[PDB]
Amino acid sequence: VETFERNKTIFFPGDPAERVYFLLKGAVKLSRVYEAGEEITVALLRENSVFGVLSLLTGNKSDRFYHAVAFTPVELLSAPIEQVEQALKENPELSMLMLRGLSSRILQTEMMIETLAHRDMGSRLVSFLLILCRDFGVPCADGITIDLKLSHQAIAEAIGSTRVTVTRLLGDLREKKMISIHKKKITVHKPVTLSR
DNA sequence: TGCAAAAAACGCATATTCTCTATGCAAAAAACGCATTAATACGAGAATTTTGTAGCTACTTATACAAAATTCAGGAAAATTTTTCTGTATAATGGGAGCTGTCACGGATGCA
Repeated sequence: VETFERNKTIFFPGDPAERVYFLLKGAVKLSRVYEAGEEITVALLRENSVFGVLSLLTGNKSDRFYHAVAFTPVELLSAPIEQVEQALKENPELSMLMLRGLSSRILQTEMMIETLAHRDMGSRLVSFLLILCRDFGVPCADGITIDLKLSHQAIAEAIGSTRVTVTRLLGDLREKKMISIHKKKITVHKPVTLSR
């Protein structure tokens, strides 16, 4: 079942990602692209949604122009336009799910979309951490734990910080012990805290 | 089977007369004018007022030292398999396997 780790290349320029990526699990992201570039988690998929997104544009040869990779050993299918094909033509069985797919990944980002559009990025970080680091693990070191080990330059890549939102922002959070270098727990003791 | 010929029909004498072509009536449409009212637009007033421009200020980042806390490449033991070397003590005493049906040529020797 289609199952992808980090440090990869999943979409490309031009992809045929039509026949389903069919993402089932990750805790992770659609990096996108286009020309100016920014292959950013310009969407996401954790466990519980599914691709089939620009794969369902003009379809198997649209102008499919993204590129994504994980940090999770993503989980995602072993079939072609069949399980979807049911889902597409023969009914709304997983047709509503097809629509849901967009409303479960595009619209998922849509929320982060009206929120990533803020001045300081710390907000986007706190939001992101409010949903993920908190929930699907236990708020360990100093509170709503980073729910994994990543990097302090994570922000430096997530949003593309320039060794600036790093040590400075970290500094602030080091001052309010809402951080934990150890196993990258880095976090407020309480979810509401930085969520204000 | 030639007509001469008669009576009734079928053709030159008008009543009838009745579709017929022909003007004045009349009734209600219509449209034109008296026109009235109201509404569509001009005049003034000062009110909001957004945009356009300056300086201050907060965020954001350009950059210069380097061993962060972690990755990796050899170095040198084992660990087990495998490899090479050395050794095991009655008697044992000359080796099989086809060539024998090709025609013709060119030296090269042996053999009296």
